[PDB]
Amino acid sequence: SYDRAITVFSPDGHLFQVEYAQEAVKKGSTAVGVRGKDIVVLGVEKKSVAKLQDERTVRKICALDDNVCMAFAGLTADARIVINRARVECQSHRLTVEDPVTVEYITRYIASLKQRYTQSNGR
Amino acid sequence: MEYLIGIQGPDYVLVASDRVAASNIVQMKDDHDKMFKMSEKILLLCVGEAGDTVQFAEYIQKNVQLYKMRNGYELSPTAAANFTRRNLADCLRSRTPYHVNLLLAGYDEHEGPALYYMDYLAALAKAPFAAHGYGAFLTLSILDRYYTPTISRERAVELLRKCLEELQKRFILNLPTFSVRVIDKDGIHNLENIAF
Amino acid sequence: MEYLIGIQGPDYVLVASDRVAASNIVQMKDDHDKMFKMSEKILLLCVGEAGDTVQFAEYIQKNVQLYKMRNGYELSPTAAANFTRRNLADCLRSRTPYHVNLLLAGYDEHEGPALYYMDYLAALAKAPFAAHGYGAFLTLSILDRYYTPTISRERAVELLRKCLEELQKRFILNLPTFSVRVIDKDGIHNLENIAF
Amino acid sequence: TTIAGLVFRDGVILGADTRATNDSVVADKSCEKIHFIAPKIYCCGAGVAADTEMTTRMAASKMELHALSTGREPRVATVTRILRQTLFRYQGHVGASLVVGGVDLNGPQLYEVHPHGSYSRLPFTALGSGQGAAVALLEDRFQPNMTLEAAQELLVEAITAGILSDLGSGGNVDACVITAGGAKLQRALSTPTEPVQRAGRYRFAPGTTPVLTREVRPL
Amino acid sequence: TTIMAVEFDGGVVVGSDSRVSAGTAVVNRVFDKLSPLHQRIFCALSGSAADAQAIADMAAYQLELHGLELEEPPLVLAAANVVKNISYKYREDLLAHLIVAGWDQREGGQVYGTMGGMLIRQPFTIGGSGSSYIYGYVDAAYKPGMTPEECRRFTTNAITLAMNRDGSSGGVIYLVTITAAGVDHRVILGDELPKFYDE
Amino acid sequence: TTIMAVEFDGGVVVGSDSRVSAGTAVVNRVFDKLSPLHQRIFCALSGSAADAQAIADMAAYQLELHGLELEEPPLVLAAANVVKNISYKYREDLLAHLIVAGWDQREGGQVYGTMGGMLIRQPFTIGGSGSSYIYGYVDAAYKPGMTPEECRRFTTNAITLAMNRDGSSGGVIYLVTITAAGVDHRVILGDELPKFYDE
Amino acid sequence: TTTLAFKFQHGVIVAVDSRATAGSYISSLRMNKVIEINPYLLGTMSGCAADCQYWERLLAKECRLYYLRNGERISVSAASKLLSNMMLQYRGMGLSMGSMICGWDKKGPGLYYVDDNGTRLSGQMFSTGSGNTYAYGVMDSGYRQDLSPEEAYDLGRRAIAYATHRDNYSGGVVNMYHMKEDGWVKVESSDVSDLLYKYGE
Amino acid sequence: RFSPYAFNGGTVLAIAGEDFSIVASDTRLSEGFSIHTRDSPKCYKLTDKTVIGCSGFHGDCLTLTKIIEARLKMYKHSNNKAMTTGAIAAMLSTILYSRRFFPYYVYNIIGGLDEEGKGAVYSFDPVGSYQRDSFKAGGSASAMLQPLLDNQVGFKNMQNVEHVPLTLDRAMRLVKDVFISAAERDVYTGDALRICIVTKEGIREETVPLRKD
Amino acid sequence: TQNPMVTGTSVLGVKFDGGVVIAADMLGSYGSLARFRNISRIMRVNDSTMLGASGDYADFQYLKQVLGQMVIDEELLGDGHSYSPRAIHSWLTRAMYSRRSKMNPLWNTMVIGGYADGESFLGYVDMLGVAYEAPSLATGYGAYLAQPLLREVLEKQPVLSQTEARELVERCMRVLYYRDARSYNRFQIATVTEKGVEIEGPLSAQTNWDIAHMIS
Amino acid sequence: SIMSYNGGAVMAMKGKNCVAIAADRRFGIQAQMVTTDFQKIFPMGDRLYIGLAGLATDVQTVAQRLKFRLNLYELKEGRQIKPYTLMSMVANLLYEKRFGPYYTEPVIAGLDPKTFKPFICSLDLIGCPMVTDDFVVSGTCSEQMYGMCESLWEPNMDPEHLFETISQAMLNAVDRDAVSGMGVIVHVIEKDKITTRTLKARMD
Ligand SMILES: [Cl-]
Ligand SMILES: [Cl-]
Ligand SMILES: [Cl-]
Ligand SMILES: [Cl-]
Ligand SMILES: [Cl-]
Ligand SMILES: [Cl-]
Ligand SMILES: [Cl-]
Ligand SMILES: [Cl-]
Ligand SMILES: [K+]
Ligand SMILES: [K+]
Ligand SMILES: [K+]
Repeated sequence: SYDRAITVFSPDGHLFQVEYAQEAVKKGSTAVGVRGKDIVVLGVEKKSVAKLQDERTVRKICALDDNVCMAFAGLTADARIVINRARVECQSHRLTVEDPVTVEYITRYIASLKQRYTQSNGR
Repeated sequence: MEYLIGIQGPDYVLVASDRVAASNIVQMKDDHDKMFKMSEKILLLCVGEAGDTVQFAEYIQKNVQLYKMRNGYELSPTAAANFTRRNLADCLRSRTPYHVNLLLAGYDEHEGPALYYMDYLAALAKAPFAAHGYGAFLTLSILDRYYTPTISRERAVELLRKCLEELQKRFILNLPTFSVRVIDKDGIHNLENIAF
Repeated sequence: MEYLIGIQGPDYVLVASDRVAASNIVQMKDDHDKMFKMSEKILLLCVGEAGDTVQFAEYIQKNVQLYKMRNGYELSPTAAANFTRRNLADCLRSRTPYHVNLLLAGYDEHEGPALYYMDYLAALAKAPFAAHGYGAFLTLSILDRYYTPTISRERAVELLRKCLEELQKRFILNLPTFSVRVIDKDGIHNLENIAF
Repeated sequence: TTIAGLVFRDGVILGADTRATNDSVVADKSCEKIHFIAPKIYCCGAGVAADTEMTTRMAASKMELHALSTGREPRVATVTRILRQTLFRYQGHVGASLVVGGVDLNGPQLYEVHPHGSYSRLPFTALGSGQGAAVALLEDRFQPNMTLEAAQELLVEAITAGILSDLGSGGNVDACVITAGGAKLQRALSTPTEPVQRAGRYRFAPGTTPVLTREVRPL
Repeated sequence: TTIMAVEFDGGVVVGSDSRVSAGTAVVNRVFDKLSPLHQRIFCALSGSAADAQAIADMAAYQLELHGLELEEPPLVLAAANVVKNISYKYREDLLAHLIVAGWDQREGGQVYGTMGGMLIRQPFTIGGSGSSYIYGYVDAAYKPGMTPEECRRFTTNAITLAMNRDGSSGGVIYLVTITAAGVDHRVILGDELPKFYDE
Repeated sequence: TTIMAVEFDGGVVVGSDSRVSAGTAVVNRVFDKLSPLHQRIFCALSGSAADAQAIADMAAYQLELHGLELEEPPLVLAAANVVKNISYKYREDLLAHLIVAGWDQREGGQVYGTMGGMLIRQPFTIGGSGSSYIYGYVDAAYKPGMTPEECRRFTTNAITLAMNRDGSSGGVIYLVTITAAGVDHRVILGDELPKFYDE
Repeated sequence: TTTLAFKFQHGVIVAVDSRATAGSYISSLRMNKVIEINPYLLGTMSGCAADCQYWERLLAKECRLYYLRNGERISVSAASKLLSNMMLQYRGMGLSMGSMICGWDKKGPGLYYVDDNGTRLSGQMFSTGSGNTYAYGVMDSGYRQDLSPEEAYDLGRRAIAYATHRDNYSGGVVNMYHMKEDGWVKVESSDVSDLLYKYGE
Repeated sequence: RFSPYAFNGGTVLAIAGEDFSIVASDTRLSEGFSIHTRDSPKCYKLTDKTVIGCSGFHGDCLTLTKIIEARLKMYKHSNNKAMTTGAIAAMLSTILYSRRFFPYYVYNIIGGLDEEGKGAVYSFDPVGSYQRDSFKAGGSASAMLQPLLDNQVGFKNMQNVEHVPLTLDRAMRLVKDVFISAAERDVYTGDALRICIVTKEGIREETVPLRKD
Repeated sequence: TQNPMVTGTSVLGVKFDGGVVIAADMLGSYGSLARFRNISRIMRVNDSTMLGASGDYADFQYLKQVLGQMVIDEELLGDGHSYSPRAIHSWLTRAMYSRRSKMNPLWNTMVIGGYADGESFLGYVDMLGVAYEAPSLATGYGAYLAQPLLREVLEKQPVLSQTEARELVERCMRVLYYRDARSYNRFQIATVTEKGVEIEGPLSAQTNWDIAHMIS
Repeated sequence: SIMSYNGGAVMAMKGKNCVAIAADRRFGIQAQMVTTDFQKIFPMGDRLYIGLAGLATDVQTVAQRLKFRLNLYELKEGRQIKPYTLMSMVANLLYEKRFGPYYTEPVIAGLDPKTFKPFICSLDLIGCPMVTDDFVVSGTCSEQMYGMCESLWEPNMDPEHLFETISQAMLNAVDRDAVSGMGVIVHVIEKDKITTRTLKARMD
């Protein structure tokens, strides 16, 4: 197995690999979410589809569970993994516990997954 | 010992299951549901070992739901039934096998109404009508007698009535209440529970 | 698996038995009588092995009848019960033992109402109330709860009602009909059969 | 159960313990394992207690009958054979291992007989659960033509060995001495353990026990 | 148990060991397994102690009566047959091999093996648990026409070796010699016992 | 199977029989059970044929390497230890007794028994099913300081007697003699075989 | 053992016996068969005592971890489900536990039955143990959702006491609990034999 | 085949008071019908506040006591304090259950003091089910010791006894009496009786001779 | 080991004033058959402790090399520390229980004699992990035959001289040879003292067979 | 166990010119109890009683078959039976079924007719007699009864104190047995009178 520390601390106290990943999201498509009183609404942009491309495939709004959905920005290839890992966790939370997933729990899982990838070897 | 039954029509699938949750010699529940919602048009009815049934049924249920989330569309009744068959057959020659007898009922937008029978050994067979449990030995002949592939929903419930009445008269076990549901074009509809 | 029950009052004995003749998984009869007339005031209710019950019950029945012919008077409930106990106990350490669980109810002109409980091992015990079968596990507590030695016949049938309703609700086996008879000063009286 | 037999110059001596165990619990702390057969013949019983008792009493009864018809002092060799054939008939189902010793016109004799019907004749033997301990002592300290007093002491020592070393052996040691002049049965010859003493008095003032029902029949 | 019988011109030699054992414990280290059926007939005991003693007693009884009816000392063949018959009638019920050897006027000193309820006459026979370890010895150490003393050495030797090898065999060696003149009974104590390779 | 190893001053003698049997049927009446671990080390095979052959091969392999690393002919003790170790590591899995005998400069001719995964050195050893019947023979027929030829007689005799008694032993006798000079391998055919009491 | 739980208008009540047995001998007669996970969570014990204690306490640990992480406490449904999965991990291994999970949550009063097999059910009434048949008998006859706390306590006592009378492996004292919107309250710990004499009159 | 267990006998008893705890046992170690040793006390010091009594398979008892001894050190290095009577009882439960499918054939009873200074007794089964109680007996003669304690200490089956609180003097005599009665009937009980008394001062041991047959 | 092959019978032990004495016959039995009548069942661990072993001989020889290496390893350090008789007993208890718990036991019953710090040591180790200390020890059939003799002498006289312990042991080997079918009349005597471990050569107990004539 | 099927507990004690005998009143099959008023102590005459513990059928059978032989004895002989003679009669009755025995262990307790002398004994299921000067116990809680009797019994007890001792011994031993209880019946036997008492035992 590949055992090399990818993300390490810098002399000034910075995690460059994490900061470069934050440069990748800043290059990503514009995504906005806003909570209302009765409903919640997401909105994604910077689509720039060549009109020669089927836009049904490149949709940046994904449903994780019956009551949970998400929008992303940055490396669209990376998103697919996180989305599908969250979708598996949605059904695992439904298997281990009778209750459906709370919005905070899914967010906590996605956050813990992203955190693990900053402190693990080889990735 | 539990009971399952399915009757497929020209454009619908009628399914029924007993509502008894039994332990040794006592009836713990009068209103236990043995049906599992997989999709908007798929139902899985499970019977067998006490702890093995629910764990297995929910595992498949959550994976069919996982497919819906990952793709935006639901599995076909055939693809769903073949998925449940694969999972059971792979556990057959293992240290812990699942002793579950199940019945999958569904409606496809292309193929139409479907009813699948499956062993605890994981042998899959499509049938116009099927029944699980010891009550099947008393009811499959009645089904053989009055079944036509062009049976109406009105007659199907009446045919189910004839089968459930036989379980009250001849079958040694007490099964007073049954869950009855119909799957078609519009989906799953909860129908009046048959009590005796 | 069958069911017997007896309730003794101050001047009467109420007895009830199920009317199911079961084979493997089917109910062959809805109206089978498990009561045996020994004398004008003696009833023997038998339960157990399929062929052993009737053969044993009738053998004792015919010997109690033989005593009546040879002497001009009938055996007392106690002497009858001790006779059945002797015959079963002597076959216990033999090549062919009888696996029969029985309940003897009678009325003596001197001692009064009597109710006897007996094992397949042939242990005899006099009880104010007793029950045989798996249903006894569900009903003996109800009997313990509401029984008083000064219970009236009107309340006794109502107490029996409470016990038989428990068998419909909790007991896994289907026992819909019961034979109900009362023994007193005037003899054996056939009472309305309790159906569900 | 520890039982032993010893042959000395003037006669024989038999020993036994007094412990009878039911399951792994002690039922009798004072039972007689030395059995009357003839005035000058005694038998020690180990095995199933009921079997040893009844087999012994049977032999004793037959021996009395024999003596009555014969009119002569019974032979120990006769007792041994009776026992064997009866025991052999039952194929070891009568759990009686016995030490039989007596005095004859033919002298003092010690036999051991097994529940299956085998017998053997010898100067000294030990049977039962504690036989190992008893045989050890006899093997260690047995000389032929021992004086009675030395024989008395050795037998006691042999049986004592079984009492302490074995769990199914306990109580007092009983000895029976058989000489041409007489047979002296000494119950409780030696008692290794005496605990009469209790520290607490568990007495109850009348009325402590709650009574629902009282009935008295005068005579 | 190791038992042996050897045949010579004047009569026979019957040998035994002294031990009976219950599993791993010995219950009698001094047991005479040589029982007389008659004045001139002896048998060697092996197998179940109870069964062997029971057969020995009956054989002696029947032969005693047989002798009186004929008013002649029983033939050894006759003796051997009664033992064979009892052993065979109850082969499943009785566990014993008895070697019967003795002397009669008609045929002299003779040796018979009754193991399993069969009848065979041999120049010499061995029986018991101990016999297994001496099969080789006896085959190499046997010569025809050995004198009484040569026969005694032979049986003593064989049994000694068996005793040392076998856990179920031990004690002292019991020896009898049957001749027209009478019965000679001798015992060999451990100190007297022959010595060979021990280690 | 009957196997034997005897020790003398110049070296050792290892003996075997020729038969392998499957129950009551013999599958090979001509089998050499004498396998060489090394130039001057031999072993005698008993037990499961497959297991015995499997151990023999591994022992020869390890000792071959052992020899090369030391650049000296392996000690017999060393040879015996490897066999003991393999037998002990898998006592439940492997059913074999191997007798290892040979010659080395340091301690001369030596005989080792590895039955059950133990190590013992003996003036001589026997193994196999046939050994039971010759325990008596060997104890009486053994003398210290027998010459090579005396040793050959001894092992041949013992095995011959065992072969005749034992159903699982038969065929011809295979003999090897290990000395400082070399290995002498000879076979004794039925006609050459020693004669004793047969009936 | 004998264990019962039922719910009515005023909440859920739980009653158990106090007897422990090894074969035919009585190890304990003071045995506590109720585990107080939380102020509003309750668990009963039947089957193998060690199996009940360990696992239900392990559930209790996980209920505690749940409360710390989200700071909201745990639903009864979720709690019972967790326990079910633990037994599901150890299948075919001969673990023996029959238990009920009691609580009050957002859904309301909660009662569940959990099994060593992994069986999980929700219901108005449950009884587990060697004497559950007797408990069911008295419970079923004399039960209505329209009960007063005093009447419910009567039924709990009554059920257990009669069960102990008939059953060899049930006896000792009746431990009763009441589950209220706020939390559980321990009603009583009354000797069964004394109750039975009182009922005898 | 091969059995991993042997029955070695031995009975252990514990009683709790207001400021004391008593752990008592016989000194007999046996196997089958033979006695291994007459000098084998089952009581063992863990701390100045807690004493353990093990009975059953001695092989398990020796290994289990050594595990507890090591776990007591592991705790005090990590927590900077001695393990409390209740904490040892809670720990023993988990150690016994970790062998659910290959159990210690062992009957443990813990006797000591709680954090308030009051007497505490914890009774265990071979698998790890435990609770606190006033008095408990465990082992081969536990059925002989129990009923007398139920009557005297628990005041059971008595009508007008004024319910006198348990003293050390009375409990000591109770401990002696039941073991003298048990030694008369149980074959595995005898030789000598060792009593360990847990108080605020510490552990004190006392020996009273028993039947040696 | 599931089924033992070559086995050794009872091993004796009793401690006198200023040391301990151990006895074991030189027999290795294959079932009932006496296979090897000149094999040592006793070893010298170091200069303070000794060991005699019953049961499977292959398992004894394995434990002989493991203990042998442990003493070698300790002597190499030369730090002024050595294994005490109690330490060997403690290790052996842990070794036997560990093998027992893995359901693959070493089929052995051990007697460990030792002398250290002016005190005599005698320890018992079973194949299941049963361990204790006693003034006198006897395994197998010795526990039924020789142990009753030792206890009865030690009751009347707790302290023995080396001569008294030797003649008691020789008396016990006499009883063992008479009553054990799996015994032999060739035995060794090992002794620990202030001077160390001393194992004496092939010994034979004096036997008397005069009771062979007392059956008529 | 076969004895464990029905359960039961029978105990006898000795005192100053008096004897006491007690038994539990339970009749039950393994899991459940059937009768609260089951009889286990049977009178074999005035001042002589037998208690029977074990299988309920054999308890009743032996009692009936012993009465058969007792009445014939009391008719052939012109006397009432001596306690030693009854012991030997039960011993013979039980041993006759050596290889097919009644599963009951009887307890004889009574005073000798004419000679006043107290007598207590217990027997095997195959009829082995045990005579003691203190107490004898039989049943499923043998160990529990032994533990009480050894601690409670005293050499010379008056009828008042003997009843209290034999009761407390039965009460607490039964409360530790799962297959014995539902009341305890005590008979105190004197020359002048016989006192019969049912005790306030645990009904669980
Ligand atoms: Cl006789
Ligand atoms: Cl005693
Ligand atoms: Cl033979
Ligand atoms: Cl050899
Ligand atoms: Cl071999
Ligand atoms: Cl409690
Ligand atoms: Cl640990
Ligand atoms: Cl370990
Ligand atoms: K859900
Ligand atoms: K031959
Ligand atoms: K919480």
